[PDB]
Amino acid sequence: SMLSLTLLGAAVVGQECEVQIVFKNPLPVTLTNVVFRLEGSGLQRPKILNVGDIGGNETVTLRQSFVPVRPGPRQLIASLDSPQLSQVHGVIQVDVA
Amino acid sequence: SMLSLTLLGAAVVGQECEVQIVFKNPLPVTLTNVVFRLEGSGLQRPKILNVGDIGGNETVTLRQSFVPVRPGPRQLIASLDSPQLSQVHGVIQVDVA
Amino acid sequence: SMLSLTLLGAAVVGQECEVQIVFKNPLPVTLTNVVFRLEGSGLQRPKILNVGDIGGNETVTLRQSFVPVRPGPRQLIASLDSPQLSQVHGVIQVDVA
Amino acid sequence: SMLSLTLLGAAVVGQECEVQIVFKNPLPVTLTNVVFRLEGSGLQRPKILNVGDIGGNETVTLRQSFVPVRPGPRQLIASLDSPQLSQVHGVIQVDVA
Amino acid sequence: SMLSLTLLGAAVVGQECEVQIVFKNPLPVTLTNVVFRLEGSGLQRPKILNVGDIGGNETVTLRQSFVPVRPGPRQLIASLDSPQLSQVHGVIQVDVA
Amino acid sequence: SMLSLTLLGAAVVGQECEVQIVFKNPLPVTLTNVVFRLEGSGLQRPKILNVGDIGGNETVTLRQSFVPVRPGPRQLIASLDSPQLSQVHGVIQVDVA
Amino acid sequence: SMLSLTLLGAAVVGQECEVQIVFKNPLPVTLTNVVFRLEGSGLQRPKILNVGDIGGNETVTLRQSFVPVRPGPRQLIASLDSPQLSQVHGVIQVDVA
Amino acid sequence: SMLSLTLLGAAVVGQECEVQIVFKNPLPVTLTNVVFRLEGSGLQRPKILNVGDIGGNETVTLRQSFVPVRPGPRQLIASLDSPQLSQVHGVIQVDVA
Amino acid sequence: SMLSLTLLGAAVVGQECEVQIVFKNPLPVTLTNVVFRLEGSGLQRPKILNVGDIGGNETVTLRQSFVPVRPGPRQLIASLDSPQLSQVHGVIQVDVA
Amino acid sequence: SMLSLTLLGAAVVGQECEVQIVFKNPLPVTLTNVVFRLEGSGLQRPKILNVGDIGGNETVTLRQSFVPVRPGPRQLIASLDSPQLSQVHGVIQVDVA
Amino acid sequence: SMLSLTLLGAAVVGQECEVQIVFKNPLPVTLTNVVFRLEGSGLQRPKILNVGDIGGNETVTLRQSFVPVRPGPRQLIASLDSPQLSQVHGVIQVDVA
Amino acid sequence: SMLSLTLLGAAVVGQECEVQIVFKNPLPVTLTNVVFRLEGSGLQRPKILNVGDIGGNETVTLRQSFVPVRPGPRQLIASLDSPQLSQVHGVIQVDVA
Amino acid sequence: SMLSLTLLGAAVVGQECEVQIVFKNPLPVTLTNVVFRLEGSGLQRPKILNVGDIGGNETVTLRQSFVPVRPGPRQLIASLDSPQLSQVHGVIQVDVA
Amino acid sequence: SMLSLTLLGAAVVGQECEVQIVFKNPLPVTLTNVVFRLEGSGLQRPKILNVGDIGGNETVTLRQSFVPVRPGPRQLIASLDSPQLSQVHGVIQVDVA
Amino acid sequence: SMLSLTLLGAAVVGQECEVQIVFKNPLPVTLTNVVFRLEGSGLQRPKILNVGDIGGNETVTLRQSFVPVRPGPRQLIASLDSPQLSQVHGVIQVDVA
Amino acid sequence: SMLSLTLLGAAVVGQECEVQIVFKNPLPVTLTNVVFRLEGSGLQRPKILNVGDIGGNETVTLRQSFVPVRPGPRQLIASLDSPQLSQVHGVIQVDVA
Amino acid sequence: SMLSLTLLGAAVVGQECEVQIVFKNPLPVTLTNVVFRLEGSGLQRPKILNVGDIGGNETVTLRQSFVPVRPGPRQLIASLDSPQLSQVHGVIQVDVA
Amino acid sequence: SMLSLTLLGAAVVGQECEVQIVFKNPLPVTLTNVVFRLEGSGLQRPKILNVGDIGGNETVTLRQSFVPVRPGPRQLIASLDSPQLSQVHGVIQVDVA
Amino acid sequence: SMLSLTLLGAAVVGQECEVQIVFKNPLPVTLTNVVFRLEGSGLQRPKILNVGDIGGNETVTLRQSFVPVRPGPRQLIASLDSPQLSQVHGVIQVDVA
Amino acid sequence: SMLSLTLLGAAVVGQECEVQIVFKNPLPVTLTNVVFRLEGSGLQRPKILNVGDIGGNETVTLRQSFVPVRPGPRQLIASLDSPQLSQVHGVIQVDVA
Amino acid sequence: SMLSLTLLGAAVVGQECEVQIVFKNPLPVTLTNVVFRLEGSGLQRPKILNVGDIGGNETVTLRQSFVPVRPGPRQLIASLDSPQLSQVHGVIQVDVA
Repeated sequence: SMLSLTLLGAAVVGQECEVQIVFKNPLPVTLTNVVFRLEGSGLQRPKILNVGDIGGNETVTLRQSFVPVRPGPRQLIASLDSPQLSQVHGVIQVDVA
Repeated sequence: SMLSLTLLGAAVVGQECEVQIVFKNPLPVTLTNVVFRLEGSGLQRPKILNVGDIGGNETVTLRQSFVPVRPGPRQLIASLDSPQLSQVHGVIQVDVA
Repeated sequence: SMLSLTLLGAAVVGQECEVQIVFKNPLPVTLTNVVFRLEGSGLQRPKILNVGDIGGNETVTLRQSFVPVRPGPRQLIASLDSPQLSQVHGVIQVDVA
Repeated sequence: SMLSLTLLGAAVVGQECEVQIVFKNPLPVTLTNVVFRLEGSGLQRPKILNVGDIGGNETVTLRQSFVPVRPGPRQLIASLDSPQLSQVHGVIQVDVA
Repeated sequence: SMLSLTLLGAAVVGQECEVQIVFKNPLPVTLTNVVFRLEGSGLQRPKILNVGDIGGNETVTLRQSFVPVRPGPRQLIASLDSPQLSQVHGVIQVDVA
Repeated sequence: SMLSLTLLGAAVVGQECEVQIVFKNPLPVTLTNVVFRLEGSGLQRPKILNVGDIGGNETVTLRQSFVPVRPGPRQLIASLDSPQLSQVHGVIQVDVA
Repeated sequence: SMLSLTLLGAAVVGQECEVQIVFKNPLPVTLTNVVFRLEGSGLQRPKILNVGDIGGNETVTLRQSFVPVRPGPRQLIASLDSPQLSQVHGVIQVDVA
Repeated sequence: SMLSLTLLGAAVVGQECEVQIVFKNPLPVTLTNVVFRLEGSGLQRPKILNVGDIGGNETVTLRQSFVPVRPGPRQLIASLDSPQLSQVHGVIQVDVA
Repeated sequence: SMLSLTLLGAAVVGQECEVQIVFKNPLPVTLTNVVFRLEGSGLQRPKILNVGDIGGNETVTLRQSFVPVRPGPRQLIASLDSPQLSQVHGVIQVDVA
Repeated sequence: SMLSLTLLGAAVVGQECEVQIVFKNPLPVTLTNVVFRLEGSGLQRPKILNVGDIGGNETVTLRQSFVPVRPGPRQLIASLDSPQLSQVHGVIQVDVA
Repeated sequence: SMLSLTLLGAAVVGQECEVQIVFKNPLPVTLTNVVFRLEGSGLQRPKILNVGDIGGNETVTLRQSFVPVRPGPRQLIASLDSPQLSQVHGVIQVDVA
Repeated sequence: SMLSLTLLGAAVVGQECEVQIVFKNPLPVTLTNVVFRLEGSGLQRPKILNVGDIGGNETVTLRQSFVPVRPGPRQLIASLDSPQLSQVHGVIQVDVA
Repeated sequence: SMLSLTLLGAAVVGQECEVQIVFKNPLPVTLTNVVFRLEGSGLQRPKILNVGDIGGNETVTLRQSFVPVRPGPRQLIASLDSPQLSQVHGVIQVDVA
Repeated sequence: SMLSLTLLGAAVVGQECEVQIVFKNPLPVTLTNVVFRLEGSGLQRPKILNVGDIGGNETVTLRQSFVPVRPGPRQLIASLDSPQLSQVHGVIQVDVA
Repeated sequence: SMLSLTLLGAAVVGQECEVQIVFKNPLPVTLTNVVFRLEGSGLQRPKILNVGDIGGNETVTLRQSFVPVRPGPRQLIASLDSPQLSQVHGVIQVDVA
Repeated sequence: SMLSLTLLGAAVVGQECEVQIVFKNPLPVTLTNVVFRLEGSGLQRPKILNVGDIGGNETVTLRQSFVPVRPGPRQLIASLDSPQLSQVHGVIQVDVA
Repeated sequence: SMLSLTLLGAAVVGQECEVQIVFKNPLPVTLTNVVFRLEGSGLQRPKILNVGDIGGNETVTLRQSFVPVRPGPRQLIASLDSPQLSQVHGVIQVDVA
Repeated sequence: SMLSLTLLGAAVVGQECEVQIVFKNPLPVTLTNVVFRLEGSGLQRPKILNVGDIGGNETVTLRQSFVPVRPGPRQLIASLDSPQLSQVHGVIQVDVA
Repeated sequence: SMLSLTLLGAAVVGQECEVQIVFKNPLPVTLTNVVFRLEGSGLQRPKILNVGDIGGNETVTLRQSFVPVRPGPRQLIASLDSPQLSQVHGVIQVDVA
Repeated sequence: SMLSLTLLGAAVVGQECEVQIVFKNPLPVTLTNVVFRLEGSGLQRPKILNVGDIGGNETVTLRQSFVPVRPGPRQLIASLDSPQLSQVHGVIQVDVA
Repeated sequence: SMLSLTLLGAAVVGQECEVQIVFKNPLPVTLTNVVFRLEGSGLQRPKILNVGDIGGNETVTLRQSFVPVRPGPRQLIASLDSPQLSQVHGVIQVDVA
């Protein structure tokens, strides 16, 4: 799906930093039991966050703060888990009289 | 995978309607515990159907009737769930003497 | 993901044969509870192998021997299962001061 | 039309084999008196099967088993006969108030 | 062949409507025993019309009225049947002295 | 299918002329009850010829003489009729052990 | 507009010949006072024919016979005159509730 | 020429509606005796409006209200008639000392 | 049609100037009642000239002198009016024996 | 240069025929001593015609009648001779204050 | 030239097999002394066949049976020899009055 | 090789006609025993002409007259035979000190 | 050939002006009897200048002054006449030992 | 026009050498008073040769021997002069009945 | 076919030189009676060499020494003659069981 | 060949770091005496590692830890040495009966 | 370099087979100590052959027979080893006076 | 690698000449035991030169004089040998904190 | 800038030769203190020539003779020096009232 | 470099006018001794202006007023002179730890 | 010209570093009075180095060490000054006999 991450400030060892996650539900159905995770070497001990069911076609944002511990090019990895994302889907528009 | 849906009649509020689902197993292995679901706003309370294991390379069809309840452009969403669809696969043709 | 298979010898009914599986972890995070499976008609009763967690960005190889039982064009199918492969991921490089 | 054939197992002289035929009615009208035939050198004495009228836009599948008699590259030919397939058709979508 | 259909008015449930069919004989030979059919869900009980042999290269038009019975996106299907349309043809221009 | 016609001499009013028809069976199955017809304005009163069943993949040739009756650019039309040409076919190569 | 002409036989000095004119009204409005003309050197003294108003989107055909008087490459010119063809038009589809 | 139409509100049976016509004189000369017409099935009994001569290169706008009478996809057709539009023109820029 | 204009000298306020008009009849029929007009701001009070019927495929030239009255970039507009230019035409080459 | 020829009627052995020659002076200078020639096998004994000096940028037309003497595909060749056509020219626009 | 070969059955060691050769004379002249040869390793001891002169533009077919002696991918080579095939040719269409 | 033919006059039944053959030796070696042949239906009984050895890179021309006997589109075929044209050649430029 | 003209100052009515002509002999042979001419409306009464034979591959320049007499966009035309420019040439590089 | 030159031997100082000139008349008319010239530095004092009128569409060849006098890359220039080559031509195919 | 030549040393008048010829049999059949020839102006009096039959698909090499006699750009021409090279061939891969 | 390197952690002066090397044998033959080397400025004193013969088509991985000594953009260079990598190879698939 | 392999017969278990190796020295220098090797699974125990120094630009061929031992798709690998193939080369053509 | 050669003067038999060799080390590692060789027919008896280890990324130049002995197009070949050039390398940029 | 050089004769050791230099001032300003130099190995001891200031947009030619002293491919280098050529320029056309 | 000029008002003879010059230093080094010049025919007697050293990457603007003296299309030329603009430069980004 | 710079080690504040400059003379003439300069912010106080005249076509290398004083992305700029680089050049290859 289309998950994006943006830093909302500079990243400096010690200084607090903030990232925003933006996810748009690609499906016209509700995504249930949505768990977001965030990790990265020298950045953030694995964080896990509960997200409210995401209605079909809906975008959600979340903000997460972290304090970098080690300097240099480092990765921040966000993930999203829900049962509806392991299913194969098919969609048809029905134009009802 | 390649799941398709086709209406087998007109969609009118009240009048019964019928959709056919066609799924071709992309894998040369059996898909087990196959559950099909069907939903859509103003169309069909979430329907869930058991499907027999789908042998490798095999296509299955199913027909499902519904009565539209609310008019206008509406979505019908079919889904397919099986453990084998969350696995990463690799295939090589072996030409045996 | 990028899973590949290579035969390390000729395939003849009776004669033992060997295939190598090479998988590169696409994610910068650890893949846990990794199970590899191997099957194919006339080739190999379903084999299941435990793999050690795969660190982020890491490649693993495995060798598996089998004795073809039936001749002709036949498929060997390798699969890989891990919870981290059913999650949607997003990655940003953070350049830390 | 779009008729497809898939083998549902290996082809070996003697051993039984199975093919699946998948046909999607291209027309929004019913195909009547549908006869399917199957043949091939060294494969299958000409088999002829009755198929139920195929409603407009509908897909049908059929499974047919055969025992190869002679080895090597061989053809399996499926055919479909119905009066509606020798007619020239024209279709317009009418959007009715 | 090139069969076309055009509505000669608006389509409203109840109100009479009219469609014109235009067919150009692609062959330089006469099409005999030409039967035109017209159908569509919620539009027109299957209508069947006799057409006079169509000389080579000749276009014919026909007008057919119908009363839509059910609203929404609906199909009107015209067909044309003649023995000469199931034959394979080859044409050469001979420049005679 | 691929039917071709070639003149085997000049076309002059009065003078006898000869055309050759070459047809290659596109299907790997036998074409039965094959009737060839030949016509053209100012060229040849409708000629009809019986052809022997055409085995799969087989080419046949036939020669037909005519005496042009009227000068100018004129058409010669050859046709081929057989029940197997109104059927929809599907072919798969089976590689048998 | 799209006016077409087709010969419905060979053209020989003396022998009668026939041409068909096919015109499709490009406008969704009625073409009134429609006059068709036909001429050509060595073919047809200027012929003028009255045509019934052509409803919007409607195709009309007409057949006209002539006797060529002089041989060689010659032109047949058909024309169509109506006041509505000298007007500049603009069309918008209005989708009415 | 470039005539355009725009709806200045929604189209509902009964409710009044308004369309604007915009025409830009393509010619550097005056268009005289300019008559605009407006029609459409289920929309507007043929309306005819006098327009003041349109100076060369000049754009004019006009607003026309109508009450849709019948629902569904319907056409509104605007036309423009003037003697200068049936003439063939040629333009050269002369750069005068 | 293809009307062209060329200046046959320099354009200076006061000094006489000359333009040539070249028109090639696109139609294989005669253009009757041909009126040519010439105008332009600061160039030429509207001039109107009678032209002899233009036979099919024929080119005509005319020369017209004018005295520019006002300086700067100015337009000269030539027009051509004939009833045959408001008709829709169709042409077929007939090759007569 | 751009010399063109058009037949102003049909070409028949015996019958008189007419061709028009159209030449546009490509040079902004006068072409002097202009001789036009016309010839063709079975068409026209070499005809030679004097043409008046052709002012710069000027088009001239001429009509020439001939009686074909021998039938079939034949060439008509027009030529134009003037001293100014064997000179190499260069042109620059000077924009004078 | 365009020589083609087609198998008219399966190729099995021992079992008889049949190939058809189709050759279309590219030249509008007669090919004389035409010898066809057929060979292939493990297929057919060199066979040589006399063919009747091939008139210009004419296609000939021939059928030749062989019994494969040795298995595997094998070549069948057909050749055609005639003096007219070692000559360099040039062709012009002459349109005779 | 590059053999060309040109008619040096019109082709009329009875009237004498003339064709020129132009052949450029593609090889830097001498072509010996060069025989030219000319034929065509309704044109020229097979003519055979001796040509002098053609030095490497050399062009030769020949003129041949014939009297067409039968009218219409007809072929003239020129051929060239020499032993050096059935050989496979290879050329390298050697730059000698 | 490649003749160019350049103004070596501004062009103002009255004020003297200067143009340079540059011509490069395209031929490897001498151009004899070379006459250059210069003209233009409102610029320069026809000037004629003798030029010395131009050796093969040689460029010559000439300067010519004129006084514009009339303002506005005006043409200056340079020409070059020599017998060698009306000849058709062919050039081959010979590499001599 | 298309004039070509070919050396018919090696070029060595002292040794005699031979060049062939091939010219194809591009015009369907006769080229009269045809003079060919040949020159080149260190190759051939200007040679001038009379050629017989070249009928329309006709190719001529000529052979000319020379003795190179000075070594190195040198040019041989052939030219062709005739009055018909300084004329502007136009050609139309007339298809005569 | 693909014949190549390579010099195996420098080419100097007097000094011996060596060329290698490499030919790959394009046909899967044997080339018999293979004669190779070598010639070139100022290089090698015509040399003729017998070559052993060339089995199908086989490459042969040959070395030939010569003493250049005359300096400058010179050609060496190798040729290959065999009856099998004047035959037209057709090849099909037969996959034998 | 295709050698790749991946860091399995962040690179910080002092902190230990780990790189993985992945090499796929491109050859279907065994690579013997395989030595891997690793170096880089400010990264790793030249490390040399013995690798077991690499069977044909086989991939090997190795992990190597290092402690960066100096900061900034730095190179890590892996190399692979074996005698089989300095040989030129050619491979053909033989399909054996 | 460009090493090629060709089978000179069919490959059958037991039956002797023959392959030809063709190598063209890409370098203008001599390749010394040239060793060719041949191997393949189920085909040929590693064969090693001495080759004579290969002069610059020279092609060599070698024939090697083997008896396949095991059936199916199998590889034959040829290699070539020489010190000059591990060197980096640069070549410039010097044109010496 | 990128080795280049440039002549630093003209090449004449007898006269001394000079070439410069420029080699840029493609690797970020040191090339050891670097031997440069120079040869060419008629140019330079094989010269061999010791070069100092080439640090990573470093370019070296060398000048070598020779006296051409034999005239004509001749090759100068430079080579470079070092153990590091027969190794397969992989490079990753590590950005160290 | 655009400086060109052309030889005005053959280059032979001893024999005098002549080159022409053509330079077009790219700038609309005067180039002052213009020095031209000419040199080349075995051609011309460095020659230096004074050139008169080159007005804006002006082309100059110069002829320089030299006697080649040494044979073979040799360079002639012309240069041009002026202070205005080391300046960076910008040009705008101002259209003044 | 990138020097631009813009008029900051209309250009009229007599009326004062103003141009702005904008130059961006392309080099990361200081441009010293920078002299700007401005000239144009009928515009501005050569103006010369001192500019302060231009630091690396820096843009400077200057405004210069002039009074056009003569009308028509005229050039304004700005130039820039500095020693650093006649030097050849090379730039590498060094990323320093 | 083509000047390049390469670092021959890592860049760290304090630590010594080394850059190599490589310049290839683009001109076939000698570059005299060649001065190289090197500078960069936080890298190297302006260094100036004398270089020996660079013969035509010759490459020179130079090594220069510096100690970075300030960290971060910084520029090193090399320049080259010589009078011959401000001259406009033209080169022609003369092939001398």
